Amino acid sequence: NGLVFADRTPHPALTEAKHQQQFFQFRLSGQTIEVTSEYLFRHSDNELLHWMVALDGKPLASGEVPLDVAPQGKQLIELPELPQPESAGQLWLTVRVVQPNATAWSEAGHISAWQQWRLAENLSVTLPAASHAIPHLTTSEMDFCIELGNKRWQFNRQSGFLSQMWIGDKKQLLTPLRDQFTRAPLDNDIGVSEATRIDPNAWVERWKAAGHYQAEAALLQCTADTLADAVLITTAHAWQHQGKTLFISRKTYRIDGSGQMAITVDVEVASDTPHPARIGLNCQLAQVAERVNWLGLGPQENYPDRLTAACFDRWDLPLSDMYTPYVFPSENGLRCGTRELNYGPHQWRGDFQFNISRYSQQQLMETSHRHLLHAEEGTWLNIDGFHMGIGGDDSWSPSVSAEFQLSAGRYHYQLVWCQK
Amino acid sequence: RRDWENPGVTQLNRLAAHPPFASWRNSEEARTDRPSQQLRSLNGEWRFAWFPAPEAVPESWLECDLPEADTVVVPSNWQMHGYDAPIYTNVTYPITVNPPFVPTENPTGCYSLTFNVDESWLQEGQTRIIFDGVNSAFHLWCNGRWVGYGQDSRLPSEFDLSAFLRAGENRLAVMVLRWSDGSYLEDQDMWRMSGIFRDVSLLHKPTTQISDFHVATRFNDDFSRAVLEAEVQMCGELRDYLRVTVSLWQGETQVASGTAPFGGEIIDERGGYADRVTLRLNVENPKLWSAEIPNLYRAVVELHTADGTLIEAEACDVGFREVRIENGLLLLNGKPLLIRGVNRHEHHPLHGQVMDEQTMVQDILLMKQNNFNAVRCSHYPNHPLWYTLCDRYGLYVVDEANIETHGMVPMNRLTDDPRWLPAMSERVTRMVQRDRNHPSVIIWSLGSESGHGANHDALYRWIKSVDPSRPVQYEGGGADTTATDIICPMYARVDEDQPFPAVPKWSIKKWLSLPGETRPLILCEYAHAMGNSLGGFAKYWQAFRQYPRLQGGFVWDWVDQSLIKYDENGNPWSAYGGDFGDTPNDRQFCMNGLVFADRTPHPALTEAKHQQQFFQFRLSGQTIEVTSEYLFRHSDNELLHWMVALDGKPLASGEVPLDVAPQGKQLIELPELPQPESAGQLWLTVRVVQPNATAWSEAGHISAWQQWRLAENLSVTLPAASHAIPHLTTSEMDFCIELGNKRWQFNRQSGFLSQMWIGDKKQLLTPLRDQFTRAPLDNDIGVSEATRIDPNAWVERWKAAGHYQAEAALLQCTADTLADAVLITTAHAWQHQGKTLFISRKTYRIDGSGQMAITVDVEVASDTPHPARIGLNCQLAQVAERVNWLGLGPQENYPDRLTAACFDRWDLPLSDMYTPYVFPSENGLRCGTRELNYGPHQWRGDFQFNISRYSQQQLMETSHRHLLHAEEGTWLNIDGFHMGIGGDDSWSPSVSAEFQLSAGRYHYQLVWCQK
Ligand SMILES: [Mg+2]
Ligand SMILES: [Mg+2]
Ligand code: NA
Ligand code: NA
Ligand code: NA
Ligand code: NA
Repeated sequence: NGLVFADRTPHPALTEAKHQQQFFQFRLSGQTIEVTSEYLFRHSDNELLHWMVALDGKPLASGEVPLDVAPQGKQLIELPELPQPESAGQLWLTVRVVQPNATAWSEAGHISAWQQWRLAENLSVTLPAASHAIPHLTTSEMDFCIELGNKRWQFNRQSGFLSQMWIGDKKQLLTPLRDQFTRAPLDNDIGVSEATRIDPNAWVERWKAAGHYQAEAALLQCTADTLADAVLITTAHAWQHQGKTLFISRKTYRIDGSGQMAITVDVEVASDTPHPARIGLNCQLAQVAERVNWLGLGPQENYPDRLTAACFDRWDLPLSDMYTPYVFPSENGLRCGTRELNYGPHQWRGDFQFNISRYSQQQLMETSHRHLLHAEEGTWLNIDGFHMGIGGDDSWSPSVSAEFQLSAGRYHYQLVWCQK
Repeated sequence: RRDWENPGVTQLNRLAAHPPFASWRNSEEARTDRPSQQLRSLNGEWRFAWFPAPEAVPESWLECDLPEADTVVVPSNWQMHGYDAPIYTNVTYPITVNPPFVPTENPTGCYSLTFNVDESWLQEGQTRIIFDGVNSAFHLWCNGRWVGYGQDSRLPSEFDLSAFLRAGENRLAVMVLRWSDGSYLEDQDMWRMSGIFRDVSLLHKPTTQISDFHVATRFNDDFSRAVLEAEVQMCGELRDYLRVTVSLWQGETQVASGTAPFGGEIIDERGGYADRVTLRLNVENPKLWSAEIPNLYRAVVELHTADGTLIEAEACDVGFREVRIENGLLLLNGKPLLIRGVNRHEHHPLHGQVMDEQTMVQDILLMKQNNFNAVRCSHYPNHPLWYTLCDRYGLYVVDEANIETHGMVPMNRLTDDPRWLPAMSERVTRMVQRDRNHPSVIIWSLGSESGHGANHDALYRWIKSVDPSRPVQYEGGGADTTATDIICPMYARVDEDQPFPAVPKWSIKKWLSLPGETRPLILCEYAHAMGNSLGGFAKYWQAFRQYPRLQGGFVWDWVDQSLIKYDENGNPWSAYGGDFGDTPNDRQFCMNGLVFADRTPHPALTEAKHQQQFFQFRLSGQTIEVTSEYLFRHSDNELLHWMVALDGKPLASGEVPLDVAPQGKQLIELPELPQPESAGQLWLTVRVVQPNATAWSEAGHISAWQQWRLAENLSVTLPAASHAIPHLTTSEMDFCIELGNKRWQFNRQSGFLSQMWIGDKKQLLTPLRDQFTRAPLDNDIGVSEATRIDPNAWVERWKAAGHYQAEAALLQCTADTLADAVLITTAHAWQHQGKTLFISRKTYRIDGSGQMAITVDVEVASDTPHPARIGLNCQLAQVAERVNWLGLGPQENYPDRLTAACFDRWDLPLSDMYTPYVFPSENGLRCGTRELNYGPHQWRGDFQFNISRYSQQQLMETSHRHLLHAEEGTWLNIDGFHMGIGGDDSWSPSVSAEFQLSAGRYHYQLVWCQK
């Protein structure tokens, strides 16, 4: 039940705790920073404020201002004229309180508090770069096949999913890109439930009995259409359990002459089914890259109800840091609020949540101890437009709050898949 | 002598205050409340003359009627006869702030009446005159001789006229002043009027008389036994044969009666009150009074000779009820109250501030019909008949002193001055003296918006001395000062703190628990109902029900203070601040009601009714749990009516007898429902219907309701294969699709659907375009004006960023020919001065069955103030008579105000889709709509919509509702996403974050087809 593993290695949770327990709170108005000290006795005589402003990951201006705040007091730091760039993107302010001297309990340059605001945002008006190449559609009895240069996308007309991709004569997928509405149950998902004594109130059980896990995707529609400069694949599936329709995915795949596959997903969720753990897609890739590089909330693991700690910026990590070694294996390593994910040759754009690792949800849910986990061929990727909360208030009854349940009934997201 | 400019002089020759008298000479008439020959009305035709100042009134008017004088009805406000303007001003005094001085030009009403007095009235006894309310100060003359002077606009002033009258024809002259030193204490947020606006009457009492009486009822721990304690004062000659009998009547039965001579208990070294007597009556198992059950007895107070001769009889209605705070809670008869209340001014659109029985009853019946149990007399004692009606119909009343000094700087400048204690005391003490016997009155209030002065403490204590049986409340100076038994904030929010210096408005939840604090919290004013408002109301009531010491509040307010004016054609319209040439003024801030001035309900009243229900429902399986939020009554006049409907189509209905004890529960098992194979969404609706009529409701009155989604079956079945194929045509400046008689035109320059055809008949008058703005609600505007901008207000944040003059630049408009469809693809950007505000991306996919699927995806800049809406508008050519929709209804419903709304199939004339708010704005929106029908057109999806004969442009360009002219065809606003309306207050942004359009990226889809 700890914030650290038995060896004193921090759980991702310890950073959320640290961030909420900060002794400095901040307010932003215009370009003034209001710093309130929540100390009762000391002055801020070992504290400094580092500020930096970034445009979608690129630093524009940094600066460090000295902190002289009395206990319970306020300080007003007037920031200099920040540079407004022509360039399209989202400006972010990031401030940090940094302890410049060592203490009995901390190293010099220790970070004690941080906070982010969106500053200005400039929306991209300028058009996509010109393409005169045009993808060619092939229509066989049981396959839709798009082709552009060396790039080959293959949609199975029987199942309805993108079954295979080729860059040259290289297989990109080890399983087909399918929809996912389940997750490997967390400890807050299982509760006190056991295979010998069922607790029907626990999330995992609600999902189980509704057939969320054993759901068979039964295709409804799989057509293809050629446009002036693109191929439009249009699919529709229905995951059913014993006569009951639980989810309905309606997608549109738009490959154009620049090389990029635009995906548009629209999901209907039945009001009288337990809210789904996630609404996104999964695939087993073929590549095994070394570095994950993403633009979004990070760097550590973060979920919708646990993400105040995480900062938006450009994060580059080894693949293995994108997996969280919980002794009891579950869904993990998710990073929220992502606008770009880079893995080997692949790149996904848009606005989503993701986790990436060598471990299938199916394995993580079947494996009771983290040491029994075997690294699989390729890289499992989970991209969710939406992911349920993780809870935590307790662990013996459902603790996910209403605002972090996926109750809406209708969800939409859009993903750009390209190569670089 | 300028008594009107002297706060040390608030009356001359005025008789003591006292509870209502009639001086019955027959005890049986007293018991039954029948009219008394000793109580004459002087209401009727009087002579009136207006002057610019009291210096301008001629000496002869005292003895003789003025020839220029007109005949006018009394009671009346001389402004309603148009002698001068009524002034609507909120905080800022209508006069220069210079106490105790008023303008030298002080509009002056000269009322006079010639009336007849019977000889007998002069032979014996005392004949006094009663002015129930004169505004704001007057001198009285009778037959030329000066009688007296009076102030306090809202309490009665009585004068002994015995030595002045003669048998036959007598003449009253009343010189009424508009402004006086009393004005400084009468600064309520309302119309500023004047005259003899309440009832006038004559009262004959014998020389030996009842001068006062107090009724107190105290109880035992479980209310099985009560003691009624009647205290009686006499005036006149004290002799040993004098007695007082007080008798207590349950309808026609006399349950108890006591008889005693004068001479009270010993109270000090000097003896007792020789002229007083106290009677105790034991009452076993007394029928208890509440708003739920207004059980009333009658106390008859008989002054008589020991050997039986009646001198006089007075009487009142008695309601056995105990009010007390214990352990932080307001208890009525040992049970925790939950105040479903409202603030009610005394307003009539025609008669001004003159109240009448019919209006009063309409109001009460309407309040009870909409689940109100309580009323605050904002902000003055009311017409005496108001309290009688509340006693009988059952409402909890907060009786409030006529003191408001909002305009002062600082707000307590007068109330902290000991020189204004004499003036302020009169106003508190004379209220309590008059109204302390009314069971409906449960709480005394020291006034309104007057800061916190030491005069408030002094007066707080005085009440607690004179009347321990009621709590005292007062909001001034922070809602939790030492002059209040109740935390009574105005417009404190549920969750969001508002940390103003000196006087913060904490979140009500947080306010209860502040260090050392234990008082209950009942908001004196909340959910400001100005125009299209009451968003976030369910929030309050979720809190009231969850937190024991959060014991409800009083909505502001009941009825719009709008007045009727006429035009050149002689047609009526609703008027507000400035519409009488009155200036300075505060415009439409006088209209904050749940109902219009003619007592027609705003849509907001239905959200009040729903949240204030006395029945809660939970569902689990096919089992309904009903919980009663009543404290006293069983649900005797209650049955439950349940119906199941699949997308509007009923499939099973039925009713079950409700027998739920107060605060108890009942379980109701549904019959096994027939599960449909058909695809769609099942909906359960329950209603509490009152089969029997009551004093306040008709047969079959619905008092409570609630909806649940049941099982949902999703549509798997694909659309049928249409054999046809739409023909696409490409010219330089047009894309034209064609199928059958149906035809669409897309303009290549603008990027919008520019025109549509069924046959050779046009369908559109302006093109279908995006809309990210609305005609600003009162909440969006706040206190912002053309000459004094409030940059904080939602309208001003929008204006400044350039939302209303956003110019739509085209970035793409292309056409594509599918297998069985034509696909137009459009993209726009809306910009202001280099900055891109929004970006629109659309596909229109017209298939073989004439159906056009519009898909919209908007990007919104994160640093641009959030939008009011994200949707599409167009001007339809069709003017249809009916609107049919599967959605939330039947009434106007918004994102933060739609809990009362029910999902079903709705059908209404087009005029019902417009809400005639006096100050035009966005209105009529329906949310949760899956399907919309209007003539030939049909739209499907999941959207919000408003459909009217008025453009958002006109509604934003027009100040009054009567100046709105219908445009050609029907304007249609279909919204994928719409912002909250708010209304926690109307002077600061009140829309709660979760109802703001802050997602940055939005997606919705419509299908437009013909049926
Ligand atoms: Mg005076
Ligand atoms: Mg005021
Ligand atoms: Na420092
Ligand atoms: Na409560
Ligand atoms: Na007002
Ligand atoms: Na307007």
